[PDB]
Amino acid sequence: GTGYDLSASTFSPDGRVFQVEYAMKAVENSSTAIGIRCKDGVVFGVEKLVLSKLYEEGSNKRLFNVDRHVGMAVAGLLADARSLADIAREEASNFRSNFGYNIPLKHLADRVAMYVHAYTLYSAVRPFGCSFMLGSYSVNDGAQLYMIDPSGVSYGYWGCAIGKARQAAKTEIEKLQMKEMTCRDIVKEVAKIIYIVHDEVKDKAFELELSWVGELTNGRHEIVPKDIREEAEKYAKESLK
Amino acid sequence: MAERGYSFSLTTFSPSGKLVQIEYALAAVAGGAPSVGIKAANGVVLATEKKQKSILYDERSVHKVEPITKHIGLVYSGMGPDYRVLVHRARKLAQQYYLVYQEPIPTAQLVQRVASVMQEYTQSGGVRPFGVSLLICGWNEGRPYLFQSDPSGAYFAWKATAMGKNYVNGKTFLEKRYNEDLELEDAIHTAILTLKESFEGQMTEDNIEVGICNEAGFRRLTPTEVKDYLAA
Amino acid sequence: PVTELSASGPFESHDLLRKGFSCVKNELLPSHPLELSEKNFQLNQDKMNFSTLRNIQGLFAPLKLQMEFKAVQQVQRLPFLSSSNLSLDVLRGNDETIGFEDILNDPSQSEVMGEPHLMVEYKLGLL
Amino acid sequence: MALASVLERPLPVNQRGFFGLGGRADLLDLGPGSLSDGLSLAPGIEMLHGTTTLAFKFRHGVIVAADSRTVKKVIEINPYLLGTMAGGAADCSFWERLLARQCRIYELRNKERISVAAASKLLANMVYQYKGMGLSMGTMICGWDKRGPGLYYVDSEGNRISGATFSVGSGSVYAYGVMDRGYSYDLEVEQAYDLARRAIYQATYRDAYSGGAVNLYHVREDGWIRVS
Amino acid sequence: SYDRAITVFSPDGHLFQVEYAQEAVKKGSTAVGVRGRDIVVLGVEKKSVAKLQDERTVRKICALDDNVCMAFAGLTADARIVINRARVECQSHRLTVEDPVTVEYITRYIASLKQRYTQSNGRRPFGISALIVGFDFDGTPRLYQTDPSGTYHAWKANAIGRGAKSVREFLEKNYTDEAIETDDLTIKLVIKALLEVVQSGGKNIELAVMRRDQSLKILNPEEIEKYVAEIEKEKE
Amino acid sequence: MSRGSSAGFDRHITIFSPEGRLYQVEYAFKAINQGGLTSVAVRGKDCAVIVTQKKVPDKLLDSSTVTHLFKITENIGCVMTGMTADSRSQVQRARYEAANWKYKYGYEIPVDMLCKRIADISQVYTQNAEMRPLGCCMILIGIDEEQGPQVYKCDPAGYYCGFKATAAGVKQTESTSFLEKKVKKKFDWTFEQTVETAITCLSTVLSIDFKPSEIEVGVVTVENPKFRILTEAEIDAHLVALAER
Amino acid sequence: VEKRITSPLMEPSSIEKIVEIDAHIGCAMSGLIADAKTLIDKARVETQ
Amino acid sequence: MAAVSVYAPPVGGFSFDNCRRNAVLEADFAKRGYKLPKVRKTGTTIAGVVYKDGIVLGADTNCSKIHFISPNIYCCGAGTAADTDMTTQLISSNLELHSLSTGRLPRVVTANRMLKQMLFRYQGYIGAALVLGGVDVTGPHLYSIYPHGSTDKLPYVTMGSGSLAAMAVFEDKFRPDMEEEEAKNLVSEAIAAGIFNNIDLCVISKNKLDFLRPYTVPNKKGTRLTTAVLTEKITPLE
Amino acid sequence: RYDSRTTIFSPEGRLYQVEYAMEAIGHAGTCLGILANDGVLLAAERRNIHKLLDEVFFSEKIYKLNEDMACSVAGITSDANVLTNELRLIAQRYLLQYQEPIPCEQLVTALCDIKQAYTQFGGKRPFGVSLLYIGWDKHYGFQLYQSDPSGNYGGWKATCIGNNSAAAVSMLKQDYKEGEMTLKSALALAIKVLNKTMDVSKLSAEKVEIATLTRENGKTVIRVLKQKEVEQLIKKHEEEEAKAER
Amino acid sequence: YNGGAVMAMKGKNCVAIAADRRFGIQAQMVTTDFQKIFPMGDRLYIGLAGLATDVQTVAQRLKFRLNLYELKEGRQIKPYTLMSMVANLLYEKRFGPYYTEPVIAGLDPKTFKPFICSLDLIGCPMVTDDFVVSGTCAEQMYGMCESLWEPNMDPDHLFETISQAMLNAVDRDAVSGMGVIVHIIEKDKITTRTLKARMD
Repeated sequence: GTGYDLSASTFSPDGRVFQVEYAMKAVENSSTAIGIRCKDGVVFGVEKLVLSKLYEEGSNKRLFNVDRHVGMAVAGLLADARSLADIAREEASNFRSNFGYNIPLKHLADRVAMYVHAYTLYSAVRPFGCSFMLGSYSVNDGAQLYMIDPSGVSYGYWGCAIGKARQAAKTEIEKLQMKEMTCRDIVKEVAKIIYIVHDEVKDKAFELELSWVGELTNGRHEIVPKDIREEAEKYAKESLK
Repeated sequence: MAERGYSFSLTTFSPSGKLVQIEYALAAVAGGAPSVGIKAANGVVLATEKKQKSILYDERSVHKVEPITKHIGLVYSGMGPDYRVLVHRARKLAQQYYLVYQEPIPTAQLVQRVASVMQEYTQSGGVRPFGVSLLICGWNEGRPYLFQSDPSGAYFAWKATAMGKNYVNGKTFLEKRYNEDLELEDAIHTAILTLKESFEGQMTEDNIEVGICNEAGFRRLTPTEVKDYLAA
Repeated sequence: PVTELSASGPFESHDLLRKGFSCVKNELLPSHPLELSEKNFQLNQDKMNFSTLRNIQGLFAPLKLQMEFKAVQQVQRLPFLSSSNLSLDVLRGNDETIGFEDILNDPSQSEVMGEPHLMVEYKLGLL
Repeated sequence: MALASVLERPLPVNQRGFFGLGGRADLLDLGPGSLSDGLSLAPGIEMLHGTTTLAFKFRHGVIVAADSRTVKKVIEINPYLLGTMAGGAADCSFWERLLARQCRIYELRNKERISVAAASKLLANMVYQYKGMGLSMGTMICGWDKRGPGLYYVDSEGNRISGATFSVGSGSVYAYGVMDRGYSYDLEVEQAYDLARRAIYQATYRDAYSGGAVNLYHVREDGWIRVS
Repeated sequence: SYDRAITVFSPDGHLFQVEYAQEAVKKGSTAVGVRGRDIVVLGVEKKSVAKLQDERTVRKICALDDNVCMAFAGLTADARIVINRARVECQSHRLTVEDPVTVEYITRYIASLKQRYTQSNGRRPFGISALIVGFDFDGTPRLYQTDPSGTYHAWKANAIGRGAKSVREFLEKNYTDEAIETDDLTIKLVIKALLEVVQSGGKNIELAVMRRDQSLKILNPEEIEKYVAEIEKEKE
Repeated sequence: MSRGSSAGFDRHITIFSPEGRLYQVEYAFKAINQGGLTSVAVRGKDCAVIVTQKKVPDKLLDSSTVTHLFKITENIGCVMTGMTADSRSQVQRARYEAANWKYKYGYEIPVDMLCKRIADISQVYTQNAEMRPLGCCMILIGIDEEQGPQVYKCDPAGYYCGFKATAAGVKQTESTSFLEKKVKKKFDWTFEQTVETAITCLSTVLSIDFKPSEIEVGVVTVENPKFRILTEAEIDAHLVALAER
Repeated sequence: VEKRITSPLMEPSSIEKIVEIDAHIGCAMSGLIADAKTLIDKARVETQ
Repeated sequence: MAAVSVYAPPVGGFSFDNCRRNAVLEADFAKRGYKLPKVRKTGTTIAGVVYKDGIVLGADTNCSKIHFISPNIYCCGAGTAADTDMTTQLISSNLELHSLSTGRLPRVVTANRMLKQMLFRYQGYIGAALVLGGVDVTGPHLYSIYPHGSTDKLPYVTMGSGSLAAMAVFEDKFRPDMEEEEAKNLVSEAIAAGIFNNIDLCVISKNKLDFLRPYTVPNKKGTRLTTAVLTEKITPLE
Repeated sequence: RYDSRTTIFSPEGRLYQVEYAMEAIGHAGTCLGILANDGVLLAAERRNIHKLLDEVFFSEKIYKLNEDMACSVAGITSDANVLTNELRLIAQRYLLQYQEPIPCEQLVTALCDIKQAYTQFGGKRPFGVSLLYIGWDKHYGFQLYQSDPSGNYGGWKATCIGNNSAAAVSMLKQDYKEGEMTLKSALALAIKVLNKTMDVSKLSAEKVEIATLTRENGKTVIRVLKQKEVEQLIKKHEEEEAKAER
Repeated sequence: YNGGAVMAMKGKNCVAIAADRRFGIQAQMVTTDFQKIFPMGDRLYIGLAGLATDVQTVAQRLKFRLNLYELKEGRQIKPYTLMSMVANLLYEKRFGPYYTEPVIAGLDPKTFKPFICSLDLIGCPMVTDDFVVSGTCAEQMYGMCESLWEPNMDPDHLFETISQAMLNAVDRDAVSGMGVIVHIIEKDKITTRTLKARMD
């Protein structure tokens, strides 16, 4: 779509806005994040790539805490992902301030997705080149997993993968009967899937970034504790061979 | 057809002084559905062809012949949304005139104010002209009025005119059959005939729209009245 | 007693012939209770609408409304000539209401208008 | 973010902290000790006050004289321009410091010194802007320019009077009297009269608070001097 | 790296749009200004006069205040805008400081206005250059010149417009202290400089003098023809 | 992207072509087909029905979040066709405008007035150089007070019109021909007949025998004016009743 | 600084490339004069 | 002409000059007994009831206090005369725009909202106390809007100077679902009890009003209804 | 260097968009103005001369601005409508502030400042209108001005704008006698010129509108000649041309 | 300060508008003797009683608006339309009014039917068909006008009646230096008479 693709306000002769399509390819530029929704929570896992041995462990995190109950796993440009994390945090805090309770995850996903869309509309700003997943747990709502992409389209998922290897990871997630698993077995399987789709030669020396929100954290988003992450990584390694 | 970019900017004259983006907006009017206005001796007629020509249209919904006040009415040929936005503006301008002067706005005053809005849209840049040319029919001071305002914002007072598709042939037809002493009924007959000139097949009361303006005020003919006029 | 004399730095310069007759002594307490309520009415109505949109729908809603308002207000007429605000009214919803700003003290016949270049380059923030 | 920035409101919704018809609004009003210091353009009921002053023009200059001493009664605007105090001390000091700032900027731009008419007019404008707001000034601008010796009385009420003899204060009525003068007095004879006039104020008082000598002055062509 | 934008440097370091505005100046009618001892003179050529024209309406010498005057070369509409802004500024300065504008003050203001329009490539520079003569409040005659970029200098004699170079060469060779002794010699020197580019002289010449403590006086064609006749007599 | 207008007769929204055509608006109309879904709305004697395809091409995707039928007001529902994010944003705008109407005028917005407001906004988008049309179509349904069922169709050009039956999407022309043929014969379909008509149009122009999970149906009725989205059991009942006949 | 007087008819005191910002600071200029004088006036006003 | 003192373009609306000048001037004149001009008031009894299929609005008379807002909505006003006039004219033109776009004859709640929000906007400084009443597809509706922006939807309402006597008569003799004659006589009787120490009557009936035909603009008409000398000078013209 | 914007100088100092704006008038109808000793006149060619065009406002081209001034536009008609509205506004603003009618050149100068503002700020098309003003004021008497899209005015004793303005100006310059013009001789010269420059058709008192300005008993009288008088002028010209032939 | 008194009456195809004049007065303070009646047309007049400064401001702004209307519409204004313009201006103050209270008295330039009117300081018009009064002496002006006005008068009876009403209204036994100026508008001419009470 050359000639019709320098602005997010231009339609191709077949009704395609191509800057938005190039922004989604921008998401395909980065390493993979997967999110699996289970019987009692949501588990996130990011194939985080070690840029240098000089970076303090935990830097360049891609698993944010958007609210007490919501966790966000991102892909694409990391600056865009951090700006959208700030927006989602603002939305959750504003809702709580106005209405006095934790924002529903579907409503949060709508607010942030409609922000992303608003950037896909003008010549003055460019579309976000970042895609992300939200995941929550409430006793009165169950587990919930949402993915927003650069075009502003948010759906609800049972298992999602965003990034470079989203297709291979999606093939690997489909083998899981996640509707009848707890967060622990899902953590082990998430580590396995992250290890499977990692390209050991092109990319090099990644580190797992696991996170859950569930009833094992009482509806509170958290990093998977160090020992459970060690067990998951050991399972993932031993399964690879 | 890109004359050195003289073709794509609204605020650039061409070396010959033309503004060839306001005459491309006049090609949107000349590619719209035909309209006719005939100023008889005791009234004006506004007949147009409906684009909503199939059976699946609610015909209590959207109309091409609209009233501005009790005594002023519009038809257009061109781009329908632009017409709607200008119609609501014309209604507001008429009500502001009433609120200030306690008298219904004259047809010429309304035409002037609407034309000033259109002219504004032909001079800035980053904006686009209007793709409609209006026909305004009115009755003031015991005297009919027929005006036409084109996308440039330049209005004309007519005795009879034709817009939209096939309007040069329509005007030639109107010249041979218009006389000043025409009565409103013969004007309705002539307007329906001029529409029938450039029309795509059989003409029903449900694929043309007619609105008249006489002493009693502007009124859109019902499909039964148009059916009766077509039967003669 | 308003305090605020930027007086730390009351170095600002004014054009004496163009300032007219300004009386900061009385520019702290409006002349009428309704003076500012009417001066800033479209401003306050926009702020109320953006606030309800923000609180119900999110950041995107006021941002898109403000972006549309900014866009239409920019393909306009140079400030020494009256504009119609046709698209801005369609966006704000005033295309079918007449207020008292519309019929009283008509802007189209101002009784006073400045120099073209001075009014254009004041809108541009140049003073 | 980029959209709110392209918008350039800034309005308290397109920001952070908005939770109703306003809320915390990026710091519930809390801000910083300024965003800009000075060196750039940017309930206490016990202000201070003044007492007695003369000033006459001349053939050889302009002569200010004040009721002795401590406290300050004559502001030293710059080497070539003087001014007295009456009313609020802060008002006189601040507004003529601003005047000296204007005078120096003028000299830098135009490479010649400001005239006394222009200086007094600038001061009169600055204090006329806040007329009726409680400013209390009674200054008396004197100097020497290309037009000769200059003497102006500039007031916080918008007054700006040119004259060849002025007097402000308590002994003003007795000091304007005793002002039997001539435009061609010798310099010594001029110092004589200003001494005698502040004296004919204090012939009913003596050295003390706002009392002492005469804090005399003298605006020569090449700048003023302090006679005694 | 080119022209076509006001605020773009070329790789050599040139802002060409401002230089093309100065090209616009170099097509206008020649304006000559000579600073005398107690008179300051301005002279503009009346290039291609039409017989059916009210010449009062196409004059290129204007009064800004009672002590300052100005002739221009360039686009006349821009000049009208700049002149009227300068007039308002003269009165406003009098309101601010009570003193008449020095000729440098109003030259500086005019240059600052032109310089404001040389920024912001959404605006267009003023295609005029001005010759601002006058007398300061202490009586010193002045002659300044501004150009479209916002740059002003003080001169003894000057020419702007088409044929400014020939006239400026003539002025350099002919402006001495013995050409300035009287008011008449200053007037005749301006007329002689203008006769270096004006064909059929006298009827294409618009003189206006300003003596100290006096207002601008436009010389009518009769006085100008008398001065030209004196010049031809002095030619012998 | 920064700013400016693209030069070309079909490359900016505010450029006419020599024939006076705004080609970016027509390209938005082609953007309606981006999605590959068709919507049918049918007006009956006392009900209005919107029926749309429900394609969920992902085992992993929670299918209860995929929907194109939206509730604007309590009594107006719409089916959105076109780009998904644009559809959801135009639904958000319609919701806001309807709430404002109720605020200003004290009574709930009609269907024609809601599509008129949305089409006014769309016209503003087509005339200005900073914005672009939305690549979506809105088909609104409601029961008015004294007119009856209403189906209205806004579109990317700012055009709107009321219908007795309408279609949007890929098979808009085939469905329009089908519904024209149906409406010529008889039109006072009770409530079941309107649902059968909408489902038959969709399942004929697509030549697909439907499952209750491949189709969405939202209805209003004169006796129950509130917008309602049928459950899978209700759609399956309609489909089995259509199959037995 | 090098003055580069263009004409003998031009007052040299008006083309000064060294100006005074304050009694203890002076500037030397090279380049575009109209911009230079804006920066010079900023310096002067800032010192005051 | 290009005034030098104008930077921004003027706007429209109420002016609020003369405010401080009038304050000083009214304080000064009142200290000397000079009697500046005053505004006209229209305090008279206005009353209205809802009968079975319509409303009846009534007022005193020599004037006309029953305003027109719509073919189906009418209004009576008490308070400042100019304020009721301008208020009802503005809302009538707004309802004409509304109906002309919608193609439906207006709703009484729309008029009530417009009136109450306009009267709330001007913080009671527009002295229009109204008795609004009309008939829509919903039925007969009677409101009473007050100058500060507060309404009250009622079966019967009275305003003006004899409001207490007329309200007493209504509480005595009002019944739900009266006939047109019964309600007309009751409104006239309440007004008369409010005046004694003619009567206008507006009857908007449901069966005189078609809510299915498209709205068309109505036609309007208008309102508002010895010693010896020594002639020092005369000057005929023309 | 090029001609896409009004805010760009070519490398010889030409503002090409303004020159193109000024090229639009050469298409428009011929407007002619002549100054006499006892009045001023405006002779304008009725360009819109179609059969079905209605009988219109007292003049198509001639507009009244004051009690004392009239104008006559040539160029884009919608820009002209905007500009004449603003002319009338400017004049009433002067009258409101000074309680005296605006002098003619001050009105011309104000409108030309508006036009120049549109030739100076980018993203605004200049006005493709050249106006022709006639008036009377207590300072200079009867005056005739001209204005062009660049906001560039000048006062004339006889000028023409529009189609064939150059031939008309040559003819006026050859035949206008300065000082010895009366309104009848100015009308004869107007008919003669407006005849020889409207050679697309034969002159008739339906393709020309003439408005004269005079002073009668202390009031200005702007009068648009009736159709039965322009015919008499045309007959006088035709008989004169017959006599001057043979 | 005395605001003044302006009156208007209808006759048969003729109107009269009158105001007091203050022949002999050396008063001070705010202006007293001002011009009150302004021709707004060929046969249309407006009288303005009240504060002199606001009378002048209202007259000047009204002439602004009227001149613009007559140029745009190319027709001579009608008396009722002038009433509505005056009301719109007066009301656009409303919160801070002009202390003026007009009367319009004119002849319609189609059938030359008399029109008279009187507004208040915020512009609520009262259109009567017999007489109007406006000023600080409206009570006795009204009494005298009711006692003297007769239907279908002629120019001379109109002049006599309006003069008598003004004189015996501002009377207070103090017609000394009190004048009356009377314009009689008819289809053909306008006759202005300035008159004094015979007592002096």
